[PDB]
Amino acid sequence: ETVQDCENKLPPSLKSRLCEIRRYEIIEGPEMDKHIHCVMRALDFVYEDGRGDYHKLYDPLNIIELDKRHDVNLEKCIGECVQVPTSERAHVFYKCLLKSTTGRTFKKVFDLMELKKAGKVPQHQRYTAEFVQIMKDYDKALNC
Ligand SMILES: NCCc1c[nH]c2ccccc12
Repeated sequence: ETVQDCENKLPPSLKSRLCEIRRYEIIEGPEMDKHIHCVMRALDFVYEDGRGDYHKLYDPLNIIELDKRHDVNLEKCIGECVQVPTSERAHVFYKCLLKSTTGRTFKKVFDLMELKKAGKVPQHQRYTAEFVQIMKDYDKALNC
């Protein structure tokens, strides 16, 4: 199951707001809670109960932007998400990470993984100027 599959599956109050979502803008409520769980699982960033996986993010974050703060932000955000209910957990992880100083680099790792899993860029693809354009054109095909 891919991010595209999760998007295909959006109910219709959320799908008119696709581009907001795909800009990493925060949207609340339990429809969003279950989209973001779907996508975080599709990208292999959270466990089944929806808890952030430290080890899926630590190395990828640090390769792009080497920074001690990724450890700190990961521990904080996992700590938060564990304390909310499972319906809400992956979304809370996602929201926390985006708000932290790791947000910048998280969006890059997230973009890269999305397009790697979509077969659109090679598995060793780095966050290059070319890649930024590939992402923009990919979004444009989606009306974003
Ligand atoms: N290329 C980023 C697309 C994106 C950002 N946040 C999302 C949340 C749900 C699904 C896609 C996204």
